[PDB]
Amino acid sequence: CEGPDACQKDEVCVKPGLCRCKPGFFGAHCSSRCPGQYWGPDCRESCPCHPHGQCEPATGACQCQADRWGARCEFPCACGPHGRCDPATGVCHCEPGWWSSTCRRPCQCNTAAARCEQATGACVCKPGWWGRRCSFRCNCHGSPCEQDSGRCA
Repeated sequence: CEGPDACQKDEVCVKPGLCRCKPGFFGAHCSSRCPGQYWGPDCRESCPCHPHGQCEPATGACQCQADRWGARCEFPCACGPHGRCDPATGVCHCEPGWWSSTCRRPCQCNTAAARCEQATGACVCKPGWWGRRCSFRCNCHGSPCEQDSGRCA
């Protein structure tokens, strides 16, 4: 891909005797960034998820805006501040201490809870604690135990 078919900087060898602008770029001096609807060398391939998103210039990986999700980043997210949106499904992932599908309700647990269950606010205990709100320590020489009974593991 060299010699008279050589490939000066800011381009890439697409085919062994050819060159095109490096991915994400185009123009007389391979200097302009592709518009969001394109990606790849010389804007030769389509970005499905524009607008409200762009594709990675080289690989084509969809990249939604933060509040967006879907196969085209077409849908907006419902997540509250304490919920990180999932660009594939719209699911809100709650930071520990939050629940509801929007991650807008705070857990009603003691400090030994690792988090709580998104649908119900049910406390999930750090290993070594039990109780409705993970109030109790296990009587199990450090092993974890069953949440309702304290029966060892």
